[PDB]
Amino acid sequence: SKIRIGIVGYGNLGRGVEAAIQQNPDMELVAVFTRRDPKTVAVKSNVKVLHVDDAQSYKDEIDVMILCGGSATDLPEQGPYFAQYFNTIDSFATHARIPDYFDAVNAAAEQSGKVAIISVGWDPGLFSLNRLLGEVVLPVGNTYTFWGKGVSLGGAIRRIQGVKNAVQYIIPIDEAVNRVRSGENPELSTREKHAMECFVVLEEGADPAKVEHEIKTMPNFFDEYDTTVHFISEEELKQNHMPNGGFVIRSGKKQIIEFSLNLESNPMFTSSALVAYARAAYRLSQNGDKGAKTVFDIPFGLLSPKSPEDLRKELL
Amino acid sequence: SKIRIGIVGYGNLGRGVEAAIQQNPDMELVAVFTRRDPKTVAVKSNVKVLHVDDAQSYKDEIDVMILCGGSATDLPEQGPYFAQYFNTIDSFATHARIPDYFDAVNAAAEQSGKVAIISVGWDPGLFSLNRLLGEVVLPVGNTYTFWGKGVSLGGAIRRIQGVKNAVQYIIPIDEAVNRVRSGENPELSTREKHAMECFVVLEEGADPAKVEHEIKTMPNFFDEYDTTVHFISEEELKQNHSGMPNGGFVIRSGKKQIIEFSLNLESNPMFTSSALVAYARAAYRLSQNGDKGAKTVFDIPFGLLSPKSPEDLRKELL
Ligand SMILES: NC(=O)C1=CN([C@@H]2O[C@H](COP(=O)(O)OP(=O)(O)OC[C@H]3O[C@@H](n4cnc5c(N)ncnc54)[C@H](OP(=O)(O)O)[C@@H]3O)[C@@H](O)[C@H]2O)C=CC1
Ligand SMILES: NCCCCC(=O)C(=O)O
Repeated sequence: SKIRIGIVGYGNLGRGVEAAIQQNPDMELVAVFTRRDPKTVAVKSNVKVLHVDDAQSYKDEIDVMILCGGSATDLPEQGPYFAQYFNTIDSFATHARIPDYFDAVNAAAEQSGKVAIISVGWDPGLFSLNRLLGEVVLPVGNTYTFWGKGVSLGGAIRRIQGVKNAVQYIIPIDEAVNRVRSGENPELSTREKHAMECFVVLEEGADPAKVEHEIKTMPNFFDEYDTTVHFISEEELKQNHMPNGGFVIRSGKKQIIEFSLNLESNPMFTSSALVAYARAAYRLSQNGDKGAKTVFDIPFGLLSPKSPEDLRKELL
Repeated sequence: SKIRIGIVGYGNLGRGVEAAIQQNPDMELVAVFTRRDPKTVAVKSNVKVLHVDDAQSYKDEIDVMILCGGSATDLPEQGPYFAQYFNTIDSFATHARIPDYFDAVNAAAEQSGKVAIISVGWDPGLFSLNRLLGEVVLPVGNTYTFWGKGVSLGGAIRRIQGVKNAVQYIIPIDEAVNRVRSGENPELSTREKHAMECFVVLEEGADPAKVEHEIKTMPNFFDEYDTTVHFISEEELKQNHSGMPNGGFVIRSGKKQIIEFSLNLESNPMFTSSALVAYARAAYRLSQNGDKGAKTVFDIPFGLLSPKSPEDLRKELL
C-alpha cells in the first residue's frame, strides 16, 4: 500500500517535492492543491489538480499533506489551517516566529489529532540539529551559523535600464569566519556575519555607474545586509554563478567543532527532506501520535523506508 | 536529582568522559570501574576507583553506565554483561559485528528492562546519521565515507630498529575523493579510499629501505589499507605533522547531484567522549519513561540529548 501524498503550492518547492516523490516508490502523489485557480496551472504529473479551498473535502484520500508555500505569508495562515484537517510537513523558516508558529500549529494538530512536522529543511532542519549537537558536545561555548547560497532578488532589478540579467547570493564574510575559527569567540551581528553579492550582466552600451545607482534606490536595498554589485559577463555568470552550502561552528572556552553541508548541481535538499519527513509523519500518525513536532522530536530511522534492522546492517 | 553516572574502563576514552561530565551539572560521576589495580589508576577528579568485578553491587547507586572499553575485546563481553544491571552507553565501532552486538545487548536489556544505547560517536554515530540522511534525500545513488585522523598506534613501529620517532595518520586518497566529487560514482574498495601515512624520523645509521619495508609489511591493525612511509626531520614532524584536525565527510552521489556532510574536530574536542555523555542523558530519560531494550542513534530524537526544555530548544536553536 503506497503512502498517499498531497501537495500544497506549485512554486519551485512544490515542483521539487513532486520530483522527489518519483524517487520514492513507496509513495503516490494523489493531488496538487493550488493557491491559483487549478484550471490555470499545468502540473507535470498526471494527478488531480485542486484549489486550496477544495482540500477540506479530501481528508480520506490523503495520508500526508506537504505544505510547499513560502514562510513570510503563506505558512502562517496555511500551517495552522491544514493541521486542522491533515498530517502535515512544512519548511517554515522564520526563526523569530517559530515558537508562535509551532504553538498555533500544535493547537490545531492536537485538537484534530494529526501529526504536523514544522520547519524541516537545511536551516531550519539540519542546521538546527547541528546547533543542538554542538551544544551538547561543548556545553560551554558559542555557536555561529554561516550560509553561502543563491537568494531571491529584490522583477525589480530586471526592469532597470541596462540590466540584462541579475542573480544574488548571500556569502559569509571571511573576516568574521576567521575570527570564529580562531577561537576568539567574537560578538557578531547579523550584518557582520554575511554580505549580499548582486551579480549583474549589463546590456551592451549600459553605464555601470547608473545601473548601480538605480539598483541601490530599490526599496529596502539596505535593510539587513551590506551588498556589493558586481558586473560580469553572461558566460561568467553561468560558469561561476554555484554550490549552496554552509557550516555551523561551536567554539568552546580553544575547542572548535564545525559541521558542514555542501550541495552541488541543484539537489533540491529541502524538497526531498519534506518527502522523507512526510514518511516519518505517516508512521507516527499510524501510531496514534498527534500534535506539532520539529526535527528535534523525530528519530532518523523513521525517515527511511528500510527496516530498523536493515538500517543497522547497511548504515550504522 | 542528578543523573548518576558510572564509567567502565579508564583508557583515553574513559578519561575523556570523566572530563566531559564536569561540563554537565545535571550529572554526577559516581565511580570509575577498572580491570587494573585501582590504586595505580590516576583519575583526575576525586572519584572512587573500583574493580570492575564489583560493579554489579552498585546497581542501585548508578543510573547510567558509560562503557569506554575497546570494541574488539572489551565491549563484546561488557555490553551485554552490563545491560543486565544498568542503562548503558557505548561506542562499539566494529561495523560488521553491529547486528550481532545489537542482538546480544538487546536481549540482555529487554530482560533487565534497561535502555542500552550502542555505537555512539563520530563514526559510528554522527556519520551513520549522515549516511541515512543522504539515502533518504537522494534515494538513488551511492554513499562514500572518508575520514582523516591520527592513530592510537596499537607502537610496534616505534620498536623497529632505526626508527627514532614516528606519527601515523589515516588520510583520504585524494584521487578517490576526486572521482566521487566528479560524479563518476566509482566502485571503490576500502583499500582505494584511505591510506595510512607514516612519518618517520630516522635513527643515526639507519637503513631506510629496511625500516620502510618492515613498516609496510609489519602485521598491523590497519591491514585493510596500504601504508605510505615518509622520512622527515624531527623539526618537521613537530611543525607540519602534529595535532592535525580529525574530521571527515560523508558524500551521497545520486542523479548529477552531490550532497556532502562534513565534520571537523580541532584542538582535541574529544567528540566521542562528549557524545557518550549526552546520549547518557537520553538513555536515562527513555528509562524514566519506561522504555527498555537496545537503541542506536537511529532511534534517539535529538531533543533528548539536551538538558534544555523542548520549548527552549525551539526558541533558541531551531
Ligand atoms: N566514533 C566512534 O563511534 C568511536 C568509537 N570508538 C571505539 O571506542 C573504543 C575505545 O577507545 P579508547 O578508549 O581510545 O581505547 P583504549 O585502548 O584507550 O581503552 C580501551 C580499554 O583499555 C583499558 N585501558 C587503556 N588504556 C588505559 C589506561 N591508561 N589506564 C587504564 N586502563 C586503560 C581500559 O580498561 P581498564 O580501565 O579496565 O584497564 C579501557 O576500557 C575503540 O575500540 C573504538 O573502536 C572510539 C572513538 C570513537
Ligand atoms: N573511523 C572514524 C571514526 C574514528 C573514531 C576513532 O576511533 C577516533 O577518533 O580515534
